[PDB]
Order: sequence, then structure tokens, then C-alpha cells
Amino acid sequence: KTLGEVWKRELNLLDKRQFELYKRTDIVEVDRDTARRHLAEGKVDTGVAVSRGTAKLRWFHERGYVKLEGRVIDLGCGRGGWCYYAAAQKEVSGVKGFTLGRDGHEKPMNVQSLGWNIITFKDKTDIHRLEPVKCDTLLCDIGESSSSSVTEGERTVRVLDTVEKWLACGVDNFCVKVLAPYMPDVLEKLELLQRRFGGTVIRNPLSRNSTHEMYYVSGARSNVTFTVNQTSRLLMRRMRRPTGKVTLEADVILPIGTRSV
Ligand SMILES: Nc1ncnc2c1ncn2[C@@H]1O[C@H](CSCC[C@H](N)C(=O)O)[C@@H](O)[C@H]1O
Repeated sequence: KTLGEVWKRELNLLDKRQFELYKRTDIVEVDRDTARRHLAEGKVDTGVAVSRGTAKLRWFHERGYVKLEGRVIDLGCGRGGWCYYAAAQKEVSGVKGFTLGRDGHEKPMNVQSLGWNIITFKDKTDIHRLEPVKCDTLLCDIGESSSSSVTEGERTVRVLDTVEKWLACGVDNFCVKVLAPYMPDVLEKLELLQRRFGGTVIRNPLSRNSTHEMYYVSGARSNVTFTVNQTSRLLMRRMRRPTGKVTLEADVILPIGTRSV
């Protein structure tokens, strides 16, 4: 019924070539060539990002969508792209990252970009059952794609449900992935959360066309329904007007070393 639900249905109707063409339509992504080469060679002191996540968080941070301050907690940290980005910011005093890191799930990567020493990575952790901890900045980048809109909705509502427990502890800043903001129940939950904690949902330009993911962030306040539909319209336009045109941008390079007393 929602424009996003229509988008999801049409996305699944594309043949293999149509899908490939759509995925490459008017997108922007960082060039990962150097980072991948450095990581494959075991280089840990060149400042490259462990994942594309570093550039995604940088985009939100550099324009005030989320302030990264004090005690940072990263739920579903994976390799740690958000943890390393946060650790390099002067306003951040410490970073605690949690992730599954088992049964195919990405494990934290150990590199020595600026502030690596103030990060505490913990794997074998299901954040849905992790007792909330007090922090100043709450980050969460969880949401597994599914060809089923119903499944994406269920997964998204579960993430928001868990995150609400953490926000209820009192946090100043947050950036939380919302996998399927186009689903009716998710929109309503977001409206309720906004009335309780403020913020709004924003589409990151680095996100792929094949996902409707948006992020619930603390740095702005706007009508959720409007912004989500704005994104649905953009994604539908790209599907109807394929181009396969990709734009590349420089990946993030962080300073290196420890942050000490
Ligand atoms: N219930 C759960 N508990 C902990 N981690 C989970 C989880 N469900 C998914 N994850 C992890 O959440 C991660 C999402 S991808 C996160 C990428 C990260 N922001 C970066 O910048 O590198 C994946 O590693 C996935 O394994």
C-alpha cells in the first residue's frame, strides 16, 4: 500500500539484468581499492577503513545528523567501521562495540587507526539480549535484507524495539539503521519514537538502491512520513529511469596511532 511497499514488489519483479541495471543507477560509492589491498596485505597503520561503514557514518557525522560524543556504544559493530570512525573523533572518550561474530557473522577487525586503543570489541554477543548500558552516543547498524517485505518489517521492528530499551536509559546522540522504513508498522513506531526521543530518519546517499534503508538520527527533526516517501519516490524513479551510471568518491583515511594521556 505504501509507495515503499509498491517499490519492494516491483524490485522483486525485475529480471536478473534489470536488477543489475537498477543497482547501478545514479548511485554513489567510495573507491575501496586501496583499503582492500592494504587490508589483504596485513597493513594496520595506514588509516584505511575496515568497511564501507566508516564512510557511511562519516557522512552523517560531518553534517550534524549525529554528534559523536563521550561514551559511544555500537550495536552490531561487525568489522568495526563505525567503532574506528568514532574512536578517531576528539569528542569521543571511549567506544564499546558488540557483535555476533560467529556462524558466518563478520568478526571485528584489528587495525590501528587513531584511537583503536579506546575501543573494546566484544563478539559472541546477541545485542537483543544484551542488558542496556548507560552511554552518551548510541549507534546501531543492524538490519538483514530480505526479499520479503513482511520479513524486513519484522526485522526492523525488532531492531527498533531493542534500541528503544537503550534510548530509554538516556542518550544524547543516536544513529540507528531502519531497514524497512516503508512498512506501515515501522512508520508508526518511528512516529512514536520521535515523539519520545526526537530525531528523524535520513537516507544516506551511500546506501544501495536495492535497499530502502534509512537511519534514525538525533541531529534533525522532520516529518518521518514525508522523508520516507521522498526516498520511495527517488528509488522508484531510478527503477523506471535506469542509467547504470555510478559515481565514485574517495574512501575515508583516518589518522593512525593511540590516543594517550
Ligand atoms: N543480534 C545481533 N547481535 C549482534 N550483532 C548482530 C546481530 N544481528 C546482526 N548483527 C551484526 O550486525 C552487523 C551489521 S553490519 C555493520 C557494519 C558496521 N557498521 C561497519 O561500519 O563495519 C553484522 O556484522 C551482523 O553480523
